[PDB]
Amino acid sequence: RRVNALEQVVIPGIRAQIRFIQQVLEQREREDTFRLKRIKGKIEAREAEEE
Amino acid sequence: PVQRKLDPNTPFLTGMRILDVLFPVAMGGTAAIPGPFGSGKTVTQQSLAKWSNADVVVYVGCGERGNEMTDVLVEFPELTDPKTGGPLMHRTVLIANTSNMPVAAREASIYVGVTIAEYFRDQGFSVALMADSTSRWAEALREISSRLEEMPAEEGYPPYLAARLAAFYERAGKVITLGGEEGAVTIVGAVSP
Amino acid sequence: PVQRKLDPNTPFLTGMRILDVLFPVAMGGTAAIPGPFGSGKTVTQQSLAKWSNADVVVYVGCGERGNEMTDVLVEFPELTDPKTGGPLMHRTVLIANTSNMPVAAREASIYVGVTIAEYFRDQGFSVALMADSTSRWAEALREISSRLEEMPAEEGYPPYLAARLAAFYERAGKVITLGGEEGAVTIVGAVSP
Amino acid sequence: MIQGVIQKIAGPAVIAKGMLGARMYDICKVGEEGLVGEIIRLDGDTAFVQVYEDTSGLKVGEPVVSTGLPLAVELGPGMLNGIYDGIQRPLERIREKTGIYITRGVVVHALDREKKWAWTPMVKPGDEVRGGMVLGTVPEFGFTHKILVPPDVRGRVKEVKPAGEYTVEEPVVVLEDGTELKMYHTWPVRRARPVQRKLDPNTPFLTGMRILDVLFPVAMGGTAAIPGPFGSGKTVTQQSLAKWSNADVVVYVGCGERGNEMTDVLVEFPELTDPKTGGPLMHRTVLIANTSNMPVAAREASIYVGVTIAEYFRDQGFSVALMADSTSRWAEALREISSRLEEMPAEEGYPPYLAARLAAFYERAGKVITLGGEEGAVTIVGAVSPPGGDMSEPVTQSTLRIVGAFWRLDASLAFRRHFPAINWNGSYSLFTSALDPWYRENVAEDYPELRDAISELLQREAGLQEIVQLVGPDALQDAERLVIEVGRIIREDFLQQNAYHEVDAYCSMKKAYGIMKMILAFYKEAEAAIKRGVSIDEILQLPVLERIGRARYVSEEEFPAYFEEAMKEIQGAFKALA
Amino acid sequence: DLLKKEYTGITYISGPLLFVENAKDLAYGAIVDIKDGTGRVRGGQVIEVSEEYAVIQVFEETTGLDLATTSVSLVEDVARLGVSKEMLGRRFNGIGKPIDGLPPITPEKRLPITGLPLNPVARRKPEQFIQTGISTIDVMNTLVRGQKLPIFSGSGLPANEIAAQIARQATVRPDLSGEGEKEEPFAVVFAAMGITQRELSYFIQEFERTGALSRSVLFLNKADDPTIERILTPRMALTVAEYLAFEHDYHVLVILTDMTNYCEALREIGAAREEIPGRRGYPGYMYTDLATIYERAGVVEGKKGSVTQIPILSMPDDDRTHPIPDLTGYITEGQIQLSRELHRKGIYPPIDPLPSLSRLMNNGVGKGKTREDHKQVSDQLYSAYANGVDIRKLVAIIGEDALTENDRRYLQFADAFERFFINQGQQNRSIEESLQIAWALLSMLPQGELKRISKDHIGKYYGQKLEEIWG
Amino acid sequence: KKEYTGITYISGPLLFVENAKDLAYGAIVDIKDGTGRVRGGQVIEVSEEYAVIQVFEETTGLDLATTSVSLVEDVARLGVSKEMLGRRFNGIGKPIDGLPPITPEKRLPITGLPLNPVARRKPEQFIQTGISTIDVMNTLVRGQKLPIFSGSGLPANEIAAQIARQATVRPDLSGEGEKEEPFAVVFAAMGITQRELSYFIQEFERTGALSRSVLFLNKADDPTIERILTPRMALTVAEYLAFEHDYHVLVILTDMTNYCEALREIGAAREEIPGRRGYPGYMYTDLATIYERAGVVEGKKGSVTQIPILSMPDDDRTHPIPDLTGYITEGQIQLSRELHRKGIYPPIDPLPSLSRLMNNGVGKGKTREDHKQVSDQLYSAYANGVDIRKLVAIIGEDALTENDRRYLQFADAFERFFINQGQQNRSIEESLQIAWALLSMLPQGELKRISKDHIGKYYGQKLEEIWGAP
Ligand SMILES: Nc1ncnc2c1ncn2[C@@H]1O[C@H](COP(=O)(O)OP(=O)(O)OP(=O)(O)O)[C@@H](O)[C@H]1O
Ligand SMILES: Nc1ncnc2c1ncn2[C@@H]1O[C@H](COP(=O)(O)OP(=O)(O)O)[C@@H](O)[C@H]1O
Ligand SMILES: [Mg+2]
Ligand SMILES: [Mg+2]
Repeated sequence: RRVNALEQVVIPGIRAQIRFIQQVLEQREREDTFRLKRIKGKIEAREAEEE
Repeated sequence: PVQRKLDPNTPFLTGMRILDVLFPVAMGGTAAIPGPFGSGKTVTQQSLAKWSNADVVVYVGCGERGNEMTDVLVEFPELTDPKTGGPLMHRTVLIANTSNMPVAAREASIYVGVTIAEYFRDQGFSVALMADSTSRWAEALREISSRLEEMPAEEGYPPYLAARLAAFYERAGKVITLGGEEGAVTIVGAVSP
Repeated sequence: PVQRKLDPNTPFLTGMRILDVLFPVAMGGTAAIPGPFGSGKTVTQQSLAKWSNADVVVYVGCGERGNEMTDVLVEFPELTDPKTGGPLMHRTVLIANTSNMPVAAREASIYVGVTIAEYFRDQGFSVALMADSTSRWAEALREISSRLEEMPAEEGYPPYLAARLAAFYERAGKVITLGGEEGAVTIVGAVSP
Repeated sequence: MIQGVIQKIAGPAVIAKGMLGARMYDICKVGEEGLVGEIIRLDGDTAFVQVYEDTSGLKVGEPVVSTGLPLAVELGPGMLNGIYDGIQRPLERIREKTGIYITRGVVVHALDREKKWAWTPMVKPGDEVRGGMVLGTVPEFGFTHKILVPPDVRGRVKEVKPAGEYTVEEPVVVLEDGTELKMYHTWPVRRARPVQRKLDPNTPFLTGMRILDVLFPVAMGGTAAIPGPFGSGKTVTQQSLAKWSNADVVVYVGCGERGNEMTDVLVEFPELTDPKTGGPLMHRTVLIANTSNMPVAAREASIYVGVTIAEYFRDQGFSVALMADSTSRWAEALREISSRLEEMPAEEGYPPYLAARLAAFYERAGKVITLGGEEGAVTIVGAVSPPGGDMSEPVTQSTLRIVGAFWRLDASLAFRRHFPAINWNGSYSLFTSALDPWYRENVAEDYPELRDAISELLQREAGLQEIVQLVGPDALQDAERLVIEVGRIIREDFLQQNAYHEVDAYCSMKKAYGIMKMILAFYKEAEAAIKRGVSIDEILQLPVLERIGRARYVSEEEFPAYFEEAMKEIQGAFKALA
Repeated sequence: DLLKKEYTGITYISGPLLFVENAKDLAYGAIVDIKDGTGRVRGGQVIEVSEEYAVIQVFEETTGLDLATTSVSLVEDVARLGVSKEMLGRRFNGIGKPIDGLPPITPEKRLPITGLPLNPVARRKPEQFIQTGISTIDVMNTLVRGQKLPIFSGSGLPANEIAAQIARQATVRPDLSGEGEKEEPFAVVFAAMGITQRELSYFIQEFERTGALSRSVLFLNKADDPTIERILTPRMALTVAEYLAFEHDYHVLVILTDMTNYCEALREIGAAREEIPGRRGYPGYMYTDLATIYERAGVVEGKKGSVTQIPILSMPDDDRTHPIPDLTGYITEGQIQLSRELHRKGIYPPIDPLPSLSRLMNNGVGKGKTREDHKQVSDQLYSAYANGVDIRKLVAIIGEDALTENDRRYLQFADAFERFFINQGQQNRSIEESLQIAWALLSMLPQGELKRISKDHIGKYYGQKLEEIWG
Repeated sequence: KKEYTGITYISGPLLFVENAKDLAYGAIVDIKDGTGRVRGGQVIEVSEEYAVIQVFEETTGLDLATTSVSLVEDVARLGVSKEMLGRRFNGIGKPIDGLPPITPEKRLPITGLPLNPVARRKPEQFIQTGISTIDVMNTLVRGQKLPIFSGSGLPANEIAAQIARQATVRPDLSGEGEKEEPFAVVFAAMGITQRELSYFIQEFERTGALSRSVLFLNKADDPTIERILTPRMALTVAEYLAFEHDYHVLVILTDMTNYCEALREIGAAREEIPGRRGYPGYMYTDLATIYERAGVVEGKKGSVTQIPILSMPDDDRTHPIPDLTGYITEGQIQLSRELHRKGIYPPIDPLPSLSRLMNNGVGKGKTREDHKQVSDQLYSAYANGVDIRKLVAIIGEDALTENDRRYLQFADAFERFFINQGQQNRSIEESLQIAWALLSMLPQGELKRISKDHIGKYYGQKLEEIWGAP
């Protein structure tokens, strides 16, 4: 009973939480990349238009 | 270009019972293999190269380890072709890249290999194309996309990764060549997560 | 404008046992019903429209299926108003901006519905307002802010999303109208996380 | 000098035009009020100035005047028993001049110019003096404050003032080339003070906390980091170190933390006793306070001021303990400034040079041979405040790569009021092997073996806890259950320490050694008894368990008798069990 | 000062920001008046000024503004608030304008709303124990006068009720500390940011029923009020509180309804200004801004008044690691954290003691302040309750029937603790009553298990039965 | 020579100089301020209008009116010579041992030209590190890249010093072997503290290992660009020695985590958009250009072997640095925090460790015929023992089978005698002898992985007869 419970309820649940956390972290990474691209664009615009 | 792409009617005979019987691949089909360490992948790859019913073998090494690429470049010339008894190398083209070569070459290796395979198919032959690690090619593609400052999809890969993989794999197939003859390209790709 | 806000003291009878007993909402109160797809948000809101003790029902189809709006338009004339005996459609106002209609009009639909509800409250009626999904309104705000090249706050939504939602939900309440009579607005907003 | 006007104002950042010729990191007076600022970017005719004070009310066009010098501190007599702001301004003088609030543009000398000091010369005319040599002696709270030659000054002595009372501005020594040496000299806070040679760590920095002093020791010249979430004990630990450590001089830097925590020190330390000199504890303490609601640009300045003062007192031959109450606030201030600079940020918005700054700050510690030939040391204990308790954040990871000891605090332990709440699994110390000869000479010949035995017992308990969380403690065998119970005893009776208890606040090395010896003797006797069928359920009920549990609260001078009696009872109780 | 200068030439309006191009005269942080073509006037603050243009954040909404007829006029170089002792009993909006229909306050002084940092040398030790009447606060998380003790709440949790109960029941105990025996009530400064009508009406009715309105100053920014004006509300409230406490010797209790709403406005301004963010898009300077707000409480040497802050904030998704509660915990002197699990069980006030903390507790308890056994009893309660929670965790794996007698005793202790110590309803408990209940609960455990408590205290107080207090 | 005084911008590590189109990309420059002090810098971007220079060290004294820039070298080159043995350098080639600068036989670009794959040959000879857990179970082969995975508190520096002190080739076992082939150690330390620096200096000087070693020591407070350059200078020296003087060179890279952090910081300072988890998108290629400089070349007697060392940031094997290192390198040596806390040194855990090239470098005529089977049997027996160790906690010792108790004793003896060798320098014969003595604790016939011939030849001996200490 304990083996079945661990193999069916516990481990898949922990795996699902791991997947969810990974997805959230990857989302935050993508947003940070977007922000960095915008910052670089602004820097280039200022430098190339009015120094 | 080809006149017409044919249906997967005839099998690609690798000479191995499990592959030919339980999990057959059609002539012009595509197969994927994983390369875990200690699985004999290299023995099976070179056995497939030796004993398949393909006239020409094209082997693509995209960004392999230096010593693994050396293993390929040393062992392959020692293989013998059973059809003639001479070196197997007389009917294969080896494309070799290590991890420290330019990322552009590592990204273009599979397209170079598939173009050479398509040319030999257009001559009317059956060509077996083996890509030793499409994971390393994908790593090179990811690096190139990062250098282009492109927004990644999933684990840092560009959103067009699947499109490029499809563009590589869909070049396989049995066709009627522009010269009216029949030729095929069978691709066996390898993945190393 | 209103003369005065009053503390809600009479229930908004939805006709559903669990909502009317375990989790009541007062006549001038606000409620949210979040849930995934297929969970019953629309059926609950349409049951509220059919069976609630509100004098006037304003239903806002913000970015939802057109079949549900047709569903309402077809059955409501044949149904009976619980407290007047006439057709149920006679106490209903429908605002429909389906998912394939222009996105920017989703935001306009919410304000139009809440303003009409406020007007009927000012006439002394007790009004129930159903927002079919405030998530579509949030999506419209996100698209507009993306076109404005504004810095997103979180999950791409503009940082003022919470302010807009709070301003919308604060329009509900049991009030003394400028004319000195009693009216109330109840808002049940559905969320589609 | 370079004199410009304000071109743009945005928070702590001011852009001044007409500043051609100004140098980087020079100090500038901003506005008509002469607010202190620092140049951090040069671009054509304009200079980017971060202001160490509030900028509300400033107007475009106000003058900006460059002093042509970087940020510097006055090093001399009069720094002990004092509290300073971020840029070394005495807060008592500011309170006298301003009131209960801190206003802008207050100009006060760091060292009092009116107080006289009993000068005692040591050099004579014609002597050749070099950087770091001792020119004379001045008494300060029972210390012998040494008037050092500035590190870059050489020459021959022309004349010396005779013994007497003088202010710090008096030129006590005049060299042949005409330069006048005073009781004090200035030093740029961003330049590390030179030393003759670095030394290997061989003596411990006794913190007075059992877990830190035993399991995760830090050497006298070493560096330690104590990260943790809010409420985990970082401040209480650092203040316990300031109260109880064996350092001669303590420099406490309140970088971006609560002002009530600085008030705590200011009120309590004068009434406490220095562990070695016998006088008031505040006489050996220097406080640098830049609270969280003080200007954000001054946090980095406060950190550098504290480290420079620590280096100066090290150069005088003392061993100095430096406590940085939060380097995370310094990192946040750098991020705030980089936001105004519109730079491209690194991970989590911090500027790319954050790791270089942290490494440069932490590398200033060490036991050295001073330029005067004496031996001094600086010990740095920096607290880290990761956002959300996430130890994977850039500042914590950067600190992990340079410190010798890592004292990780655990929120779960703090929730159950288990203090000092050190996460034993996540903590480590790289000074353990180098300090073993000192432990053998000064504590006991077998002390390292006892410490290793305790560590092995904790590792075994950690291994068994995985099984315990699976099947429960009652499913184990008697030996494993004994390991679990002995680990609980170690955690509750040895690792735990109440910083606010009248006795348990400080622990000597020999008292900790005695507690460890009692625990290990009890464990050995229990394992022997278990090996002959004695039930564990009755071993745990022995009163000697309570005796070991309460051995923490026994005073130092009463402890040896308690330890002897406890050892006798340990032998007798297990003799009684068949 | 007496002359009025107008600035046309507005070149950009978007969101909360407005750009004016010929305003080098405007000072940094200056308050301005924005007048449109209809004659309506709105307020704003200069957040960046240069030779070529100035950036102004608009406090109200920008509807109806145009680039051809709108003008900007300077009000004052530094944001100041007219304060007076007459502010008691008055109600103001988020920008300090009267909303009770009474004439405007005649200012005794005009003080900068940002205030100034207190000199740590001038600060005093917060030491006076405040008896809030709630056992989980009085015994385990003691509040002292001059503390910053926020309440960490959730969406459905009764934080407003707990704050109202504290304001109603809070008192010092001069008989215990030996201080001057006086019964001066707390003056209450109430700052509401984005408060809904439902919460605002509850607060107003509670203050009216307690009669505390005559001693209260109210700054009300409602959820339908402009969002950007929330930046000013805590600052005006704390300026009034500091003025009262440190010029008229009042003991001031400050309640800030939702710091989450304040942080939302801060994030809106930061995102509009493209600031480098912290976590979850909040500006990097959020810690410094929240510090400038929170650090304005405390006590001062030589002065008799005090400022005590009880901010309230709703943790998003009950996440303690969210940036708002995280930074607040890093700044404030402990926190009172509510538990949704306790709330769902009918326990009020649902204060969870384990994540709660009081940093200044050690200063205000002990011999001569409350009682000699206070700290040890608190420590023992914490250890025993944590043990009970761990045994609850074990029960879910091995079942209750497999427990030993020690584990069962700790489980019963945790249950009785939650049902009798934490759960007290609306009753007002003295510190002696709370200590009696705590000792009755501790008597459930064997006398040898109380390692945290000295043996003399155990001899004095151990053994009393819970039935003797009631039932 | 030419001076560039048109400085127009200084901020952080960067400065802009106008009218400098004569400066090649990547060139090294000298920055002189108004006080005469000279700073170093590298050209990271050149254009017709201005050049961007990334400055080493801080920019405190710099001003736009008195600063000048002059060229040092178009390409960063290192003067190499055989006299570099016994010398210490700061990571950019400057001596730090107080000895006179070496006279270069040639100056080589520190950047690595890739080896032609058709020129490489198969690694087939082993290196004796003197550590049993490496030599027996995870053998290092000449031309291999075998990293060591450690944690923050683990003694990676001690193991690095021990390997550098004890590493040697064994030509007497190679059938007949070259009676003497030169062996050298190149030690590259990146981002180390002063304490670690002093430890390494004492370790190399106290035993004479310095005489055959070249040290490149970059400190934590040194400029980050020097940290970037340090492994490339070390590998340039290694390649020069191995493939122009037939040396067998062992390269030890003391902390690759510090190198990767420096790479991230440099990338951020150059306004590059990072890839996964904030690290540069080209980090894999950079790590490959470092690692792939080792190997054996056809027609050359010399060899280059690398042992990179890296601390996993949170013991996370999936972190980008260890992940990419495992992608490029041939296996790994993993240190165990449990073994370290149990008092075992060196704390190498055999179960997660692996050497991918081990089979090609051991056996008859290389080390000994029984090496491979002995290592396999040790691995299987140790895994069995560690599992039975967890089982015995719940079911007790008496419930165990007799063979289970034998495995239980074997695991303890293996940890105490094989892994826990201390500072001993063990020959491969001694390590095999200890392994066979440990296997003798198991009953014969339970040794499934070993052939009957080897069992007959070596089984039977006791631990007491050959151990260093009881
Ligand atoms: N109270 C109910 N009684 C009977 N059937 C119900 C009830 N609620 C939901 N259902 C069933 O579930 C289906 C889904 O309900 P509904 O259309 O309201 O979903 P929803 O939550 O609004 O989803 P979505 O976000 O996809 O629009 C209904 O079509 C109906 O078949
Ligand atoms: N060693 C200790 N002994 C007793 N109490 C402690 C100890 N360490 C921390 N605490 C308690 O924890 C509370 C908060 O600790 P603090 O030093 O503020 O942590 P941080 O600085 O990480 O926020 C203090 O009020 C104190 O009561
Ligand atoms: Mg629906
Ligand atoms: Mg603190």
